[PDB]
Amino acid sequence: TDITNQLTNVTVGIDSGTTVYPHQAGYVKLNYGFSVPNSAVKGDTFKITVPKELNLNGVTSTAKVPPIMAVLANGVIDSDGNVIYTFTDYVNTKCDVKATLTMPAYIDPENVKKTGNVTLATGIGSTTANKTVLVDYEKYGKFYNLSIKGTIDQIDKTNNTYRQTIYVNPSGDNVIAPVLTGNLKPNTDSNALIDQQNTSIKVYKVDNAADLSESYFVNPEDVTNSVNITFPNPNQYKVEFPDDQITTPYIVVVNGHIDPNSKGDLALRSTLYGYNSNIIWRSMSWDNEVAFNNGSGSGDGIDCPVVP
Amino acid sequence: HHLGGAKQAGAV
Repeated sequence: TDITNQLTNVTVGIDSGTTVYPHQAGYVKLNYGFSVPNSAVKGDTFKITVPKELNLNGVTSTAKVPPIMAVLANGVIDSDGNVIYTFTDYVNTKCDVKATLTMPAYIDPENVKKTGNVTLATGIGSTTANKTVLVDYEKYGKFYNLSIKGTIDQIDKTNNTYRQTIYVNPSGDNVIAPVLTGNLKPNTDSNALIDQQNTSIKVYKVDNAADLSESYFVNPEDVTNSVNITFPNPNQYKVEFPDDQITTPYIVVVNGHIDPNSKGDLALRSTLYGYNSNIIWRSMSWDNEVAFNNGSGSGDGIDCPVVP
Repeated sequence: HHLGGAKQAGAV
């Protein structure tokens, strides 16, 4: 049975700052507390509502919700993105059961494509919480006529893959003989494996910077074949783009692998090299890093009465 | 030569 509505003493809340910076390791915490009906038995359920503006995975390909520990309940994310918890047999014998739960949640890149005010709401049954925050994706990086910014997604730790989206020349500058390299970030013990058999790169031409996401969600003019992609040094890729200039942005999507025996995390550096109109050679670098977070849940009950 | 960065959060 679904016992969502028979939950009592329900409280809900959202913990975050007033501005969230999804590209500076910002996230939010969804908090919940409730009493469970003594009449709860194993296999009973209850549903948390999670809004479209969030997901529970962020940079990671999927997420697990915290089992609530006393196991009091096991959770899964449904196809709407809401969370269903199933009660264990713990409720079969325990009374005055109570529980609290926290889940980190992340600004969903596809539903929040631009910087602006977002009102976030979650809840359990009729008990809801809401918060309105500014989602600030901030700015791409720039140095003379060299702009660049990149973001990671879909870190899959089952399959050891990652994906990285880079905007080259998001600022629409003229670059003469532009070159991009993709590297590990020094001294991180980075777990990226960047080579011919671990790394596949695609590159897209952009007509109008305006068609680009601030969130870096990308819906993939493919110009992969018109460019020269090479693996010139250990754990480094290089992308070489008729007149030796570019005047538009480019999207570079990298489908790579990680090393699960590596002692560090996914930590990446991408560099754009190019001349300006004065024929000076410069470079602009962009680091990409990650931070992982977990939620937790716990409950308590007492022995139900026994007639004496 | 110059340098910026992003960091992103995600589920364990």
